[PDB]
Amino acid sequence: MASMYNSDGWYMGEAINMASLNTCAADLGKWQNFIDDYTSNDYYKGTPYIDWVFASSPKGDRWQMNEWSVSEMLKVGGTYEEGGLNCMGFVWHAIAKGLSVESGLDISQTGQYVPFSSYFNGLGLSRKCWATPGGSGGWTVFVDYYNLHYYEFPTKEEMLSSGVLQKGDIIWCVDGSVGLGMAGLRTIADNHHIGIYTGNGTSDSWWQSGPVKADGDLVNVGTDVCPIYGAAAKNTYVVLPWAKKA
Repeated sequence: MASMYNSDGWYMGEAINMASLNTCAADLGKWQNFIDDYTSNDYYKGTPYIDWVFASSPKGDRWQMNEWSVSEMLKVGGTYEEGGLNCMGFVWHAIAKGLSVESGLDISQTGQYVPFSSYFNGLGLSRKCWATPGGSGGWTVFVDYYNLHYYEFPTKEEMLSSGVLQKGDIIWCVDGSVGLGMAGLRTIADNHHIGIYTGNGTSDSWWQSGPVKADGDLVNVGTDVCPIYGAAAKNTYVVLPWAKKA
């Protein structure tokens, strides 16, 4: 069976709850309902995928188009009409927005409880993402800080046959040009890719901004539900479960 690393630690929902100082419940069912609703409406779908790591402005919240960030957004294909997203920026926004819907708090507050990049805060925009009290940030820092439960899979087939995945889990595709599994994710790389699982436990389905057609294809890109395709040609997988499974 699949061995869970950091087995005595915390699930993603629990970690977010802690980061929020118990202001956000991060309930699995509500997150799943949010995913169903916001994959179907016109808030995210259709937002251009753009090659700026800090892009986090979906069609429904085109916020970076109305601050100094607009210049960087425009260079890489962001638009005033539909905004623009990159992969981590999308997952950050989706989680933050879900927490805002659940709690009634403004997304500007809930985004502070969700990891993104350790350099997003230093960029100097109006919104901030999670950081440690010491000022570090990003996904592997979050995993280590909260001792997050995680799984590693060398193949997509192993992941999808493991019985571990639930809708709402976070999946990282780890660029096989820099490493395998979690160790690979700790290494700076061109093409690690993140998304939110939307399948039934065995189906190949996730919600992401990035490749929608094939592993390694960065021409055919968008913000949508699609199979789990990496930005890299070769991938292994890290799963950060949202909550304990049924």
